[PDB]
Amino acid sequence: MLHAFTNQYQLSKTLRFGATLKEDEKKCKSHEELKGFVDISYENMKSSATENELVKKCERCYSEIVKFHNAWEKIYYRTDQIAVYKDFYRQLSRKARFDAGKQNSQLITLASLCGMYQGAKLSRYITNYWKDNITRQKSFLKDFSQQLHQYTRALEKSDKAHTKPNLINFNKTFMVLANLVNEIVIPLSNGAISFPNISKLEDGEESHLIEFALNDYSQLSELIGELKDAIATNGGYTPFAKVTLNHYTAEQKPHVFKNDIDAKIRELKLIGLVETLKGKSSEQIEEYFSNLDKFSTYNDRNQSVIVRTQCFKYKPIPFLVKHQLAKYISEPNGWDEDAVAKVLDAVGAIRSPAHDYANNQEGFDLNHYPIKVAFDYAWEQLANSLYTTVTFPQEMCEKYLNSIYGCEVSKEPVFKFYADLLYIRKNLAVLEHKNNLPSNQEEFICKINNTFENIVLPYKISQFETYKKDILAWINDGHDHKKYTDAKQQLGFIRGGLKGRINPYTKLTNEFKQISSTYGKTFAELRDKFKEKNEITKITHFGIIIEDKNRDRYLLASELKHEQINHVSTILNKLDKSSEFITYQVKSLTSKTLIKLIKNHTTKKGAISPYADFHTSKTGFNKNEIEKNWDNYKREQVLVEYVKDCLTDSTMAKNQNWAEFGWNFEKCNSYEDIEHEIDQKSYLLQSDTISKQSIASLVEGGCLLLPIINQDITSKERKDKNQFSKDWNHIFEGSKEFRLHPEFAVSYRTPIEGYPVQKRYGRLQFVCAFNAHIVPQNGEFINLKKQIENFNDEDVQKRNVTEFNKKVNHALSDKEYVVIGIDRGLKQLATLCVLDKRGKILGDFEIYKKEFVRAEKRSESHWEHTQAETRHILDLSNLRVETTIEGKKVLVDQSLTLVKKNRDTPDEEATEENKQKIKLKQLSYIRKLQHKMQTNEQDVLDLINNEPSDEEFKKRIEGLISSFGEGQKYADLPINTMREMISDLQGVIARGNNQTEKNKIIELDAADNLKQGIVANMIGIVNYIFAKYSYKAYISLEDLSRAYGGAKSGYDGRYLPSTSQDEDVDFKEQQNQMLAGLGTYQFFEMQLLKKLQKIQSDNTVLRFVPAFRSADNYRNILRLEETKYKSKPFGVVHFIDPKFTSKKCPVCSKTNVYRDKDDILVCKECGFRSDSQLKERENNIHYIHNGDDNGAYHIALKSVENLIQMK
RNA sequence: AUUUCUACUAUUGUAGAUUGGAGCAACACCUGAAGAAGGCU
RNA sequence: AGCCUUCUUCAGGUGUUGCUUUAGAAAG
DNA sequence: TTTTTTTTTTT
DNA sequence: AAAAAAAAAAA
Ligand SMILES: [Mg+2]
Ligand SMILES: [Mg+2]
Ligand SMILES: [Zn+2]
Repeated sequence: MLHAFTNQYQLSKTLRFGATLKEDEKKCKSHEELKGFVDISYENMKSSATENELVKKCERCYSEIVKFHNAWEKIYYRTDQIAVYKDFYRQLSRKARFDAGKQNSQLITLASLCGMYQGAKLSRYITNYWKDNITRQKSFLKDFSQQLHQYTRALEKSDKAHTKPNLINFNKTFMVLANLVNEIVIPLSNGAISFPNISKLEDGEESHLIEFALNDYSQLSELIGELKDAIATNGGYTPFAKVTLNHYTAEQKPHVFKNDIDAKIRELKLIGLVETLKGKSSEQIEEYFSNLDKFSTYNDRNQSVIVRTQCFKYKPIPFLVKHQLAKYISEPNGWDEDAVAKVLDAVGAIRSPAHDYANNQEGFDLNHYPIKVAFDYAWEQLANSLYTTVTFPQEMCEKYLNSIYGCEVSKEPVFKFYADLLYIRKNLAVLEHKNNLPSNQEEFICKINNTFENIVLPYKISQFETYKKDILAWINDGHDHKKYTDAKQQLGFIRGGLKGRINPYTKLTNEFKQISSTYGKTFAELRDKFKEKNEITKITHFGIIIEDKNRDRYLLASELKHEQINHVSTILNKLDKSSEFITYQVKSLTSKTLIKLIKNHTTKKGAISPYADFHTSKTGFNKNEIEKNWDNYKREQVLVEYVKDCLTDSTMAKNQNWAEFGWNFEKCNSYEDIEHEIDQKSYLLQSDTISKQSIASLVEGGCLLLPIINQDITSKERKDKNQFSKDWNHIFEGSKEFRLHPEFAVSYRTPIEGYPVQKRYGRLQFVCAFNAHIVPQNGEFINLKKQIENFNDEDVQKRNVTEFNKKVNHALSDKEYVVIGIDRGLKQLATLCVLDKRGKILGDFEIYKKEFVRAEKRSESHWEHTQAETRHILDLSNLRVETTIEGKKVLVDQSLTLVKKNRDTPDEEATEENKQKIKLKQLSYIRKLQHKMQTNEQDVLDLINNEPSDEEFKKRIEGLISSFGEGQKYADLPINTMREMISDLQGVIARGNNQTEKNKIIELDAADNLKQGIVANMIGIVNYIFAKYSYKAYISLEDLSRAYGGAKSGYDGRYLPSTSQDEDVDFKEQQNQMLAGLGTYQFFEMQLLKKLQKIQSDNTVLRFVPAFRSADNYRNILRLEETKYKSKPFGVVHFIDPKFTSKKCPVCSKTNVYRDKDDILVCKECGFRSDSQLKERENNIHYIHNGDDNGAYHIALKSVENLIQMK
């Protein structure tokens, strides 16, 4: 029943909030009762916030780091000179894996640590820890120095720009090196490592340690931090802090990913490759790769993806993961690290058949090279040889191409046409050589003429003849250079897409998409989980949430820096139960913590376990069967009862009061049941109180007080209107259903120059990115990791979709549901028709409009809504859901109200239309102009020569830019925007032709934000209509996956193939490319399906489509069968075949119809016309007004008719 | 005016949408280079 | 010797379509 | 039952 | 109507 529509999946959600107070006069003041401390903390945070320059900076930082490393390497073992603070000693005892003991001094000299722990002196653990850090940072110094010297010699010679390393690996190698160096430098500069025994005079023999004890390490710290902040700033946001609200997580160690690393290495079959390839030299590994059968190894799915990759295209292993990986796999296997590094450097060594034939023609073989490499060489050199003598192995190339295609390639009309076009291009290039004209141009003119008159086309190209006439007219008579250049460019576009199109080669390239994607995926995951080893400090701050009497909420976070004192303790000791400010913490527990408590207990003779409080006296603990046999020992009942006893009756359970979580392990007969109970129940929002004097003492001690701000929690009247603010106020009810994750990150965005302080981009914006979790409390819920496991397997995903829509169809079978069909297009971006379950068209939708009403008291100005129309089948293009001032949710047509030409002009009239597809049309025109600025810059600059009028400027654009493809041609061209762009380009070129300034103009504007925002309006409409029918509905969509024919690109005139010609061609993306990147079909699908899986009803999440992550999780699903029409059920959403939805009569169901010039549907076999809307018909067929209405009606009707038979 | 996006208003704002961080793969063009082939003077 | 076109490769930038990983306490 | 054409759109 | 042609479904 209705419980089939509740959510059983755990969901993560990021709720970003502002952390900077806007101080305008048109912004309501908030956070007033701690405003002085907020200002103090903001001044404190503002102080410590921010390829040739980057690498000069990297060289200086590298030299300073090497100097520090060489000096520190001779001093770390000097226990008679080094001392540590007490809190730094406690953190060291955690990090170096020894027991701190009891210390009665505030400054603990390492000479005083003569006590023996587990067979070694206490200071020997510290010295061994520093030696291990020195070794690790020495390795990463070598690794970073290699890349730095490579990229330096690349920049210092102009001839070596092809030798630059990958920038991502350069940045990440420096980040690891910076972490390892900072591990020593930050305590040294903080004073946590000091040299107290130095005041005595030993300058004649101890000058090195005296010099090192004073170096002002804050300078090296600042340089490292500056480079770190430069690297970490992506998208305008720089990471600032990582704050935790659970203080048991503040001293977190890096997570160990050894099982995932081993599994990924096992998937790569990397160990077998190193075994077969070690002992070989570099030329011997090259010979091994040369002797492979490329085609059979490429199609053998049981090979390494590394080997399968190297036999289509050369792809080296990335630098950082290769150096981490060789060191990881060498020492366990008994191998030398240099030998395995030599093996990994030789994988993907790029080799050129043209170069190899140039140097030595004997022993040459095209079978030595990858398929794409040898194909490119053979194809290009065979195409040239049809008209001239070319130094290349002709018979070998012919055999190679014939073996791929199964026919004689040099006789194929496609290859012959390619060779003809290439010969024409060559002779034109001879005639165009302005530096050196030929002395006898008639030879090349006659060559071009004879080549054009002898071309046999392999297929029909309608515009080839006019290109031929333009080129021939310019070379013979010289009429018009513009049409000649356009024809030459279009023949270049024709020639470019001609290569490989004689289906086997397309199949191989489509396979390489998946193969190289798997290769990159696995190496990126391995790189990410190797970097975690050196992520020593993960939590930077410990914080609490503070609330005052006005419900303004703050974050008070203390930095966990190495000092004399404990910071977690200095906050926790200032909380009372009788003070004036409310405080919140997260008290929680996970199975992730439980496994770390279980597996890391030590039961040896001399050791003192950090986890001895968790472990009781029951018999279930066996260290050998926990370390070596965990997956088999965890299914024993003795371990289950031991873990239950540890969770119920241990010292940790009684000190931390785990009885407050309300666990019940009586029905838990497994370890996984215990995990599920802990994950479902272990959350509390712990409320204490703090005083203003305590906050005052903490803020001058270095704590940061940040306000938590969004638009409607800091407004005058503070009703929650966004879903984020409703979620935010739902967290502080303390329920387990909706949780606050204890860990979150703080970032900042520096202001953009040219923006006022009144707008957010002229302001230093701090952002707190809180994470919320939806954990279902009603039964067996499904966690995030299980979801990731299911999304990676397509068969499990198919089974899950099948069972989900089985429950869905059972729930709705006997109810009076409706079917909502949505058509998609360009004239109407979406059209919506609701059908009764017997097929009757439903709908008397009230369509509203807005007027802004100025009030006498100016703060009381508001919008008023009046009903404008009544519509049955809805064009969703210009509609949006609005809440009126009375609180009623209505449908408003945004196009019925005019907007103002200039913003913030209250006394001006509104005169401009507000159609939403015109926005997409204008952005497409802007992107087309930018593309032509990149490729045809002089043709773009010629549009504004003699200061043309708007009409002449329009007709000059039409010879350069193609039309949008819907409506009248060039109907809404953004003339004033485009002319300003061309003027700015002309200004930049006149000021010295700087490339960065040009890139700020000619690079394509992103289309995703605009069409996401436009789609979101229609998604809100569909959610409103779905809620209107009490969620008893099915949604019917077209399966727009197949392209029936070709298209032309929106950027060039370039041909786009069909799905029959290239199996990976999608109709939605072909339509996207035709519109120069402004198609909204897939955005509509993805946003609708993401809306339908997390629908809110005021406290509860309702799920209507199955769980999915990627686009291949709702695509690639089973089809419903034994039905009238083909359909793919995805929950309540059905994807029907789009065939004969627009070309069908609503009355007689015949397909001999046509759409009139006004998009009126006319039937040629029964006289039906959509213009006769006053003649009432059965099933409200007279509601259909267009061909889009007809398409939406038939989209709904196919799903209606197969839902009748299906249930 | 915004956590942010889209459309607005000038209402100490309004309406809808909103899961963030780091990346990987293919394609398009631009910029900096290299190798090869053929051609011109 | 100077230069041109063509093909391929390397690095980056910007777009377009996709796909992963990460997001609660680690002693042999 | 075979076969061709069907989602998009304009001049 | 067209338009470098596959699987679904009209005749
Ligand atoms: Mg449609
Ligand atoms: Mg349509
Ligand atoms: Zn009819």
